Amino acid sequence: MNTFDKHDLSGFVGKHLVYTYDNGWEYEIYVKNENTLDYRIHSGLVGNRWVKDQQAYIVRVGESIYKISWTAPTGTDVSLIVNLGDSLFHGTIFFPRWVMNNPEKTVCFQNDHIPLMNSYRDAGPAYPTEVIDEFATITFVRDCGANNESVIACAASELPKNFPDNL
Amino acid sequence: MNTFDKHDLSGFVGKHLVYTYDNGWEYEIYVKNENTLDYRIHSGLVGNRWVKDQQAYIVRVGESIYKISWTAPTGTDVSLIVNLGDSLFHGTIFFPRWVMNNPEKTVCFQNDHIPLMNSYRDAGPAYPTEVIDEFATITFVRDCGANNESVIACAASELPKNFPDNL
Repeated sequence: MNTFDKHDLSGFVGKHLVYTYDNGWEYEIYVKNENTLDYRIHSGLVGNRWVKDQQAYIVRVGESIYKISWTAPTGTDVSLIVNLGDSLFHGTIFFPRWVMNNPEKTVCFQNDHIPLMNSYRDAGPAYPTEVIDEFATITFVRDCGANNESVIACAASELPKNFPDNL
Repeated sequence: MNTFDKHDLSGFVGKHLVYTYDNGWEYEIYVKNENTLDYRIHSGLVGNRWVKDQQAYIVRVGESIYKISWTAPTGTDVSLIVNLGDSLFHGTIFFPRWVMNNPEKTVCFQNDHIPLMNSYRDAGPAYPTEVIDEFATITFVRDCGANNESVIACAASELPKNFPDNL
């Protein structure tokens, strides 16, 4: 039994991780503050999609295990587990049916296209929802502090060939 | 490798828990097998709603911590963390707008009304999605074995007055 403050996120805010799911898709997150993340998708169903300033519900569920959940303007729901102590990652993504049908529709810098994402969402089909539930391998972790706009500032296609070895 | 097998669910399958979220809503789950749960809602937004044989995605994310996620015929998405080692529980529920507007429409034994739930889901409005994200206090835990159909078999309103002391 571990005693810890489950409302203290100081062990998680600032974390910058790159990870590959067991379905082969490579993702990247940056925990920007107590209720915000930036993220960047490198490959897979929606490779090259990226997002800044996503509002999220971030909590501590173990001594060194954190959870982060959000809803996207596309209608997608996401809930991730980052177990830093054991270097284990697990993600659940609830995709609307229209995303599964034509995932390229979501591939953009979302911040410049929120009305588009909302329009696609509202047109549907929303259902049936597709649940993607996968462990991932964490391949990179560092601390970039809070509210750092330099961490995720371009699409993955614009990053150096050796990313993140350059870091 | 991890100090535990993340694909081994033997420590979670069969568990029966009752818990109360920090907003006072009381819930109950029974992990029936590796991909199925029954659950029963006692109070809150959708008090007295209950469900059997919900297909779920169940994983181990720490030595004594498990995660269970699913999508409902109503359109709702759920992702729960059960930290047995530290006796910590955290839930995220993504409700469709129509459920927030008329939650009583979902209050039933869902298994008797799946087409109805689908019809409400498809009529919507699906959006905006409302997120309930709360820790809970675990008040009861026991082991009931797998595929035990006696664990959850009535609405909470029909339970004995001293539940779960009778168990």
